[PDB]
Amino acid sequence: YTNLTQGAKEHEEQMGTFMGVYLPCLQNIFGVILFLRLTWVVGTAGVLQAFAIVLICCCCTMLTAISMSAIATNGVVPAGGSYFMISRALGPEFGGAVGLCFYLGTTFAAAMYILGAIEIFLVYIVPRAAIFHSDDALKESAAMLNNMRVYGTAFLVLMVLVVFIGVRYVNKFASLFLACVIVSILAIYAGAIKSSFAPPHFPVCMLGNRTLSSRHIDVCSKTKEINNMTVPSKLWGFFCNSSQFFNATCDEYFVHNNVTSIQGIPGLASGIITENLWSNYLPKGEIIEKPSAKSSDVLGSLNHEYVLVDITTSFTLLVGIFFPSVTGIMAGSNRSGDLKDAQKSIPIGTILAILTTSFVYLSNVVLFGACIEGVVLRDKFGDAVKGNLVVGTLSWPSPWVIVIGSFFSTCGAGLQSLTGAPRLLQAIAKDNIIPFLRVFGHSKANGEPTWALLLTAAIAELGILIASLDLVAPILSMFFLMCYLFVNLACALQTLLRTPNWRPRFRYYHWALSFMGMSICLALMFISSWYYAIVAMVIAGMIYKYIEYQGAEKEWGDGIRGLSLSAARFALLRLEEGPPHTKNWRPQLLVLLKLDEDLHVKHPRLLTFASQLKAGKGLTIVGSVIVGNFLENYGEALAAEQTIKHLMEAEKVKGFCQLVVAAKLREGISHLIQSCGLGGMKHNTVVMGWPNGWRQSEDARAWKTFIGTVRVTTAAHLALLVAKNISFFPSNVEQFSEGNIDVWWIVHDGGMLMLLPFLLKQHKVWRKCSIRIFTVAQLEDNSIQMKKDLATFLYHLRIEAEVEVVEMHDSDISNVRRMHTAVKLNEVIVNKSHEAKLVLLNMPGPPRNPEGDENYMEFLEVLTEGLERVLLVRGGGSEVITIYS
Amino acid sequence: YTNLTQGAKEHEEQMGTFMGVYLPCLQNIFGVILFLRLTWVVGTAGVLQAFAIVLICCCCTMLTAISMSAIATNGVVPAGGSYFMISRALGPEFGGAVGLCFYLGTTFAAAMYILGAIEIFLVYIVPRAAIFHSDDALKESAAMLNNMRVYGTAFLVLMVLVVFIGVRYVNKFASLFLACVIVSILAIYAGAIKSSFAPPHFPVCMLGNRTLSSRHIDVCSKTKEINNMTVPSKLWGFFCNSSQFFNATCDEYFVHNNVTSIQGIPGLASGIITENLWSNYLPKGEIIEKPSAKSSDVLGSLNHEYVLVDITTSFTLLVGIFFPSVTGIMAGSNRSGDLKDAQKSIPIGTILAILTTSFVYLSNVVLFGACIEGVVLRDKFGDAVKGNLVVGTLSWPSPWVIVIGSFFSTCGAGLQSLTGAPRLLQAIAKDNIIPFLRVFGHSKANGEPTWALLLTAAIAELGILIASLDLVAPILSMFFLMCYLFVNLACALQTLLRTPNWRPRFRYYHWALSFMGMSICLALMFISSWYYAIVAMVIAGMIYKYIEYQGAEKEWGDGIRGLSLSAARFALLRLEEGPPHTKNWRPQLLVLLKLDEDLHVKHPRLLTFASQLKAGKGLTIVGSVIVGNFLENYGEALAAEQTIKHLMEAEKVKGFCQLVVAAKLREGISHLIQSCGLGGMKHNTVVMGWPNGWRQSEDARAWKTFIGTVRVTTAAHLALLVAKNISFFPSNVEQFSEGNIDVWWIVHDGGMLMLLPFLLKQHKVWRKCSIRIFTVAQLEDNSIQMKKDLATFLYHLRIEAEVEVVEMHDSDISNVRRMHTAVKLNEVIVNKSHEAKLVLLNMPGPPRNPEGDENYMEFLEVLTEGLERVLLVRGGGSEVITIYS
Ligand SMILES: *[C@@H]1O[C@H](CO)[C@@H](O[C@@H]2O[C@H](CO)[C@@H](O)[C@H](O)[C@H]2NC(C)=O)[C@H](O)[C@H]1NC(C)=O
Ligand SMILES: *[C@@H]1O[C@H](CO)[C@@H](O[C@@H]2O[C@H](CO)[C@@H](O)[C@H](O)[C@H]2NC(C)=O)[C@H](O)[C@H]1NC(C)=O
Ligand SMILES: *[C@@H]1O[C@H](CO)[C@@H](O[C@@H]2O[C@H](CO)[C@@H](O)[C@H](O)[C@H]2NC(C)=O)[C@H](O)[C@H]1NC(C)=O
Ligand SMILES: *[C@@H]1O[C@H](CO)[C@@H](O[C@@H]2O[C@H](CO)[C@@H](O)[C@H](O)[C@H]2NC(C)=O)[C@H](O)[C@H]1NC(C)=O
Ligand SMILES: CCCC[C@]1(C2CCCC2)Cc2cc(OCC(=O)O)c(Cl)c(Cl)c2C1=O
Ligand SMILES: CCCC[C@]1(C2CCCC2)Cc2cc(OCC(=O)O)c(Cl)c(Cl)c2C1=O
Ligand SMILES: *[C@@H]1O[C@H](CO)[C@@H](O)[C@H](O)[C@H]1NC(C)=O
Ligand SMILES: *[C@@H]1O[C@H](CO)[C@@H](O)[C@H](O)[C@H]1NC(C)=O
Ligand SMILES: *[C@@H]1O[C@H](CO)[C@@H](O)[C@H](O)[C@H]1NC(C)=O
Ligand SMILES: *[C@@H]1O[C@H](CO)[C@@H](O)[C@H](O)[C@H]1NC(C)=O
Ligand SMILES: [Cl-]
Ligand SMILES: [Cl-]
Ligand SMILES: [Cl-]
Ligand SMILES: [Cl-]
Ligand SMILES: [K+]
Ligand SMILES: [K+]
Repeated sequence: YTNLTQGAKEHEEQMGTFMGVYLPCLQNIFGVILFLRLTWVVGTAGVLQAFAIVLICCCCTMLTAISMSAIATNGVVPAGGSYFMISRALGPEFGGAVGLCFYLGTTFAAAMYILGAIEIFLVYIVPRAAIFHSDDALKESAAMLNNMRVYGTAFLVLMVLVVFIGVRYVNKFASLFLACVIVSILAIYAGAIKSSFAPPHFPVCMLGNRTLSSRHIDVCSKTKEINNMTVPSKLWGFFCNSSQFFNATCDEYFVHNNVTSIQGIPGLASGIITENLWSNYLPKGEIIEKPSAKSSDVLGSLNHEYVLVDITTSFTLLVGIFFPSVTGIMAGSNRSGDLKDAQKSIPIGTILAILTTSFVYLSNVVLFGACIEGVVLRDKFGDAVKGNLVVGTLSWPSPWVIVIGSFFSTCGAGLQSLTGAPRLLQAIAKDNIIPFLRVFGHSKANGEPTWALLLTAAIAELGILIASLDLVAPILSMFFLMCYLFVNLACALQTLLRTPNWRPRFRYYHWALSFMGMSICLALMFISSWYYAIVAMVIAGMIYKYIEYQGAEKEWGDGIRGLSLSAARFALLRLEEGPPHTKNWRPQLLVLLKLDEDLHVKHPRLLTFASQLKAGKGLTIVGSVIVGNFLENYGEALAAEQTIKHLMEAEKVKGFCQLVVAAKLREGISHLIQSCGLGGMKHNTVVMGWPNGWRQSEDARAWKTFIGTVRVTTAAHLALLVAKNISFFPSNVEQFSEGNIDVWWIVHDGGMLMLLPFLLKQHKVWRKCSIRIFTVAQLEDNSIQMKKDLATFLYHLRIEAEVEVVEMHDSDISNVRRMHTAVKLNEVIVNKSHEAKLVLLNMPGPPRNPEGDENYMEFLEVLTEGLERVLLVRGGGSEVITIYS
Repeated sequence: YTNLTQGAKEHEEQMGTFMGVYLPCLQNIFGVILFLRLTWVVGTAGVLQAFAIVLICCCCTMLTAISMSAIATNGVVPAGGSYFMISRALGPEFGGAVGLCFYLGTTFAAAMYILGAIEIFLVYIVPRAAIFHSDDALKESAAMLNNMRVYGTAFLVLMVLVVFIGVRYVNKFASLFLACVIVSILAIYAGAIKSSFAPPHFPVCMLGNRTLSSRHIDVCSKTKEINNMTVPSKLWGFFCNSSQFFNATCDEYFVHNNVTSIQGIPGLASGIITENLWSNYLPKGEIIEKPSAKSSDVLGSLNHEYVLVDITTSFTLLVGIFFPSVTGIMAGSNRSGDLKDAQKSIPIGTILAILTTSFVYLSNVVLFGACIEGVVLRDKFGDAVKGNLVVGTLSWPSPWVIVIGSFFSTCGAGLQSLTGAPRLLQAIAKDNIIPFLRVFGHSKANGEPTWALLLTAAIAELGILIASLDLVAPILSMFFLMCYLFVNLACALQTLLRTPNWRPRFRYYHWALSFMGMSICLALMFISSWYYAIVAMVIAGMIYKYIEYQGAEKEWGDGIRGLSLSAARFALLRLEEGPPHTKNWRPQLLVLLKLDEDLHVKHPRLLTFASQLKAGKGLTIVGSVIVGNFLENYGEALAAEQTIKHLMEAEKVKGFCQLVVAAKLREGISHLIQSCGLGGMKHNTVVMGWPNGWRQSEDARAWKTFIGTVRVTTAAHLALLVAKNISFFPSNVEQFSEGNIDVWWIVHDGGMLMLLPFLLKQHKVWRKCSIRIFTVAQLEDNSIQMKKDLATFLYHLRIEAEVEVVEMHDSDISNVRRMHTAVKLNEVIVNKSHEAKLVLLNMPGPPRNPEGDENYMEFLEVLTEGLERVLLVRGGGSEVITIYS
């Protein structure tokens, strides 16, 4: 049946939902707190707050189980247990630091089960085998703690021995460890229902209003008839001198107040639940008393026969003591390779097991408060009911059914933790994620860890030397809550950031359920201590960074450099989806720099102007071509790249250089335009300079390369920016004191001609200029309506530019008519935009047949004649600008 | 002299270190806690713990000043105050959420200064102008708090009026606000030194061991001689009935215990400091008593004439009350545009001002405990010294010097906060980083915020309605500590991550000083409340994300997509430094895929084998060439990219596709080899397939393109991997059950031929194979020594491969001799490495002159004849492999 874990030895190498997931999860959730501490949790805090403590802890594990269901429906559910399932779904660095704190929680749970078994042994079975039976004095805790230290060490030593020499017999005894749990739960239900008509007889002796210990007491009368003569009782001797001394010198409060006997279990049909609703938080050392019991109001001495409060108690202390009961939800995955359909079995079996154990916990809170007297619930170790378990007194056939049933339930839960946690630590020693843990993978002939079992014994001996189960249980509650924190955090983080292999195929999963489970784990950690919560999450964060540094060191070769290569890769893969065209166009530049012979930059002011356009943000790529043969020019291309990078730092350009050696200049330019960047991170716009001296020099190749670049750019659906007289453009230390920036918008590309002066004006050079926008009007439309349609187009974006509509005349808006509509258009622009520091206007497209490339180059010379600084702007076709920054 | 801030109106538009930085910083650090609360902080906690409270708070601001010095030595120190200096050095998202919490700390400081002035008014000047002079009853705090609410509202309303109508007169009164501080400090020093030989006379009336209030008491005798007849005193009437009633019915403790009078200031030359060393933490309501004073031991009633403890006190409550005294260190930067050398003045003036104020605070802790009686220090409001300030009683000329001097010191500090914080909120309304704060930039004719001043009045009225200065002072201590947190955090984070424009030009700056200042700010926040510390750092974190989302929305066009483009840009710029060649070689692939006509992939098993080599990690780029003209083939290149991306997902390749249209196939291949990636994130290795059918088909272009790619690859200093018979390579669902991987290492590229089977073996397909390594031995060396030199070369890296040295014979290690040393070498390989599932061997280089390209292609055909799956490996020249993962 195998409620034990797999771990390694089966990751390198039949069951359904019920016997493969549901019953192994149920066995590991049920345990010692239900039988040894839960009546005391209803005794303190009342029924109403103990119902809230159980409900808060159960909602935390249920949300964590939904995140665990999303992990089991991601990949193919590997055959190694829960550690291999979490590590392959959340990657490394979340497999580690979940596996390490689940390991520490299992190692400290094994100490809590061994201490829980020594308590059922030393109380309730043989209160005679105590080594330190000390003097009858004020130290009743110092001799009890040294009794648990000696017996709990010897119990742990014999239990490491069973894990070593025979673990196959721990496997096949799983069916009777589960049967001891189930018949103990069914005995509590049977004996609570029977108390509606036949309650058991367990009397409690009360002296006035105070609860007396029922040990060392034969009769609760203080009178003690024997045979028609009244010798006073043994209870008389504890509050006076010797038992023949009816004469005098009695204790106060005792001379007053009569001695009565109440029922410890009134049953389900009485109204004792109305007395058990509210809380009884008391400091350590106060007498346990009950309301509706009569008491004078005197003040006597403090006897040794009273039942006192064990420790000081609060709401947050009771949360950390109940919480190890709801853990054990990773048990549904530790038989992963032996399931038929593990993708379907693990969510169904785990979630149903949470609903079963939470019903048993929530219905026991109501049944303890409705059947048991409150002064019996409010003392552990059962001094008021003469040394019985309080939950044992409620069960029908005998209290010995629960005492023997919970002794073997706790002996098997400790044996389960002491095989599981070495098998987990050995599986983290492999995958080589933490290299100094290498020695703890030292498997024997058939799995069987050797040095990992020795380390779990020494850490669990820390939690044996720390005795008192009420102190160990908050320590392992912190480790399990920190384990459930990182699972809930990593599940919601990978679906919000679209981690490449994360796609949970499980309905009723949402990221807001994992975030909600992450918030409850944090709240339960900080109400416990908060300064062990700050330290543990700092230590777990440095473990996250240590595994991430080691993973980057063997993925990229270097640790520190590999952390930037991994961050760049994840961000670039996130962009590879398919809506890349933002409805807010921003120019991402590809700057084309020509090189002359001796390999110097011809026009370095293109880099200055590109730095004023981007202002240190966005993407900028500088592209260049060396004409020649690459097999002979690789050393000349490496030194030419250091020249451009030295020049980019001088002109305050923060970007990338891409240089190529090509046999033709036109071929290397066209390949830079279509292949710069790495997918998503690519250019929007090509920037180049005007070919100055194209007409008068020589052979038609300098100005025909220019037309070929305009054609390649618009075929690629990219934007183009051509700067004319780039040697007259200002440097970075010039700063015009006044001036204009004139935009001549002509029926096309309006969104790009208005964004570009607004972007350029927030640089220091162009800061004090004013934007003027001009349109041309032809007779076959109205001029006034077109103006305020443009004023409203600017006023909602607070660009602050002034608008003029230029009324044109007999004109056209052949070839001699194109050189007549460019002469007329030039004299309108120069009449208004001479002395204007920058002019922006549309450039028209090249002709269809490359026959008219010299008529096109003469068109652009005549149109831009007489202007000092011109930027010709051409849109790519799809540039939607909605928000002007 | 101008101790006021600049803010905006001077960022869009003479002083040295002493008058420009040092004196404005000194004025804003000194204030109300020194004169109104510091004697009570030495009264409680003793001298020794109050010396530690002052030292802890002063070390926090000194480390923050060193981080502030690194900010002032980064850029050019802009002319707008401290907000513009922090925003340009730490970027946005740290300028905001520092400016917002510095704004809230200044707004709540203005309420603390107004409440501090009403206390010096209502006590100590006129205890007659109280509106709610209530009944002489148990409510002495409820009527005092409503007196501060009415006067503090009217004081705030008149003080917003002065900021509005005339602020130039607040500027020019700065020299006399500073003079009131300095002569009050010099009066405390003069009167403490004089008490060594001439102490002042301030008596304290004690009834036994208890401190009596000296108000309403004329004589401290209880006897009251007048003229030879003894009418009992007024002190007799407070502990009895009427003042003529020497008869009977006196109060207990009073009938006993005599009435004595002690000196409130014994002076510096006495030994009163030995009584003031230790702490006096008491709950609210207990009588202030002194040791070494005689008292019977009775138990009387609690009178109204005793001096009681004001509130319950602890160490952490006293840290939050002292801490607003050490703030004000941003004052040294608020005159940034008016300095000659602000880069040198701001570190020198700020750090020296911390040393001056911390000396005054640390030497006042010692002088208060050495000159003042402890029961006078332990009560605020001066009931034991008949209504004087306790620090006023120590000053020489009069107590009225400190009472008037600290009244104007606190009236000017409140006026300074109520002009500074509106000028800060108006400067955050500009830069447009938080768009819903747009209305608070509403400057008047000369700066002068209008709606920002109205918002500072309403938030400071929250801290007036919360009266009791001891409650407001922890609230603004949280905002200033959270301001100093993010400055210390952002300073250490940008120098550890190498933010592009962060280079602090200031010696005695280290990142570990900013991290140390970050740790002290966190500790002082969490010992205060911890649940207002968790909430405030969550709110400040969402403000960081809101500004980062808005900055990415206007830098890239889209908010969510722009966050990945910014993360990729910062990581890629971090790699652009200059040691790119890691001494641990890892293959980063550039996969060359040939396309046939109809634009299908010819050899799709290259993608399968590349996915088995990388196993989902690292960088992989798929490169391809369409032969043709790009102006007609841009639509055929867009559909061919969707075919390859659909195929990459089918073969489990996580990487990038780069496709280019070129006029020649050889030209587009050479440009893909030298220009794929974006700088740092680029390929190490070229992977291509063998040209199957090169001999028998047709014209020599299919196998001459292959030799040209081998030449371009080694000229680029890249590694090469050629796969032969790639159609016989296994798919991703094949998984060999047993087999070998044979490595034939021949005097070259040994580190690459041993890393590649080790990387391939951790994929599921090649998992169950065993690695065999073969070397060849020639006669002119020894064979046994070469074997264990190779065994040791593997055993330290636990590769687990077996080694054989193959003894060769008469051989060579022309052209007919190269085709004879390849026939002999082939028959050794096929004799051992047939039936071997993969063979790896070196390929030799192409010949110098492209004349022997067919002799080279025939050499590689003869050498690899008879083997099913071959990988030919050639190193680039610089591949150092030290750690084998
Ligand atoms: C308290 O009362 C008992 C009962 O009378 C006393 O016991 C008697 O003691 C006297 C002398 O000590 C004997 O002569 C009697 O025989 C005793 N009574 C019985 C019934 O045996 C006892 O001594 C008294 N104690 C005190 C301190 O007075
Ligand atoms: C319990 O103590 C009370 C007194 O403290 C005893 O009560 C008196 O008993 C008589 C008759 O039994 C009543 O009439 C009185 O009213 C009772 N007194 C009070 C104050 O109620 C009573 O005897 C003691 N109990 C026993 C069993 O003896
Ligand atoms: C307490 O003592 C004083 C002093 O003797 C009492 O005052 C006297 O009162 C009587 C009558 O009340 C007068 O005749 C005397 O003349 C008073 N003495 C003086 C000196 O005038 C006072 O009455 C006493 N009080 C009590 C309550 O006894
Ligand atoms: C203070 O109270 C004490 C007693 O509580 C008074 O002291 C007695 O005075 C005489 C002489 O003055 C001494 O011999 C005694 O030793 C004192 N008693 C004690 C207990 O010390 C004393 O008179 C009171 N003070 C004044 C000023 O009257
Ligand atoms: C604030 C982070 C402190 C820890 C640190 C590593 C992480 C493993 C041990 C220390 C330091 C560091 C340096 C980096 O690069 C610095 C450059 O470029 O020189 C990068 Cl990218 C990163 Cl993520 C990191 C880190 O997280
Ligand atoms: C863990 C909390 C995350 C909050 C979130 C923003 C932040 C303000 C609004 C939500 C969400 C988010 C989504 C991303 O991309 C997701 C894709 O690609 O679909 C990226 Cl890159 C980033 Cl940094 C982020 C964020 O920080
Ligand atoms: C008490 O003792 C016996 C009963 O065991 C009885 O015979 C005897 O008479 C009783 N004593 C008195 C005084 O009634
Ligand atoms: C009980 O009686 C004995 C008789 O010797 C006496 O010494 C003792 O003090 C008594 N007990 C009390 C508490 O007085
Ligand atoms: C007290 O009063 C005067 C002093 O003012 C003095 O003459 C008179 O004698 C004194 N009384 C006694 C009893 O000494
Ligand atoms: C004081 O004397 C008056 C005389 O009438 C008396 O009523 C009052 O109770 C006395 N004071 C005390 C506290 O007894
Ligand atoms: Cl349990
Ligand atoms: Cl668990
Ligand atoms: Cl101060
Ligand atoms: Cl400050
Ligand atoms: K459990
Ligand atoms: K201050």
